[PDB]
Amino acid sequence: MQRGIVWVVDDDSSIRWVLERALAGAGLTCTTFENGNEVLAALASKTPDVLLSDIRMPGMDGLALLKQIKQRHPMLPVIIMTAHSDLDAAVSAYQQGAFDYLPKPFDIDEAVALVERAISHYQE
Ligand code: BEF
Repeated sequence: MQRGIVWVVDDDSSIRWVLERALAGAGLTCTTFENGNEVLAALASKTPDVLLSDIRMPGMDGLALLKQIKQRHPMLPVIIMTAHSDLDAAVSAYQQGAFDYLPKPFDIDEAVALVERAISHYQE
């Protein structure tokens, strides 16, 4: 039993406002960060029920973030907004406890329609 904690990383100010407001309606604490590293820092003192991160900056495009997540977070449900290169890092993400790899489409319909089933498929 948790109080729904969803963490996202993409743009922030724009994606956040939409997600922080929409996700909160369902009954979960939604928060955003720079792209993924910040989360790796904040995550050090708190693990969210579900997490979302971009994939265009880290040495390994984006999946690199997963490589970091799985270093401090044994099994953290991390979802990505895109899968352009280094797909092998994505496969390794599922191995540690990553949800899936979704296309750039995020806003709310796509982002939420996925985050929900994510927790739904985990809460039994
Ligand atoms: F790298 Be993100 F998907 F724009």
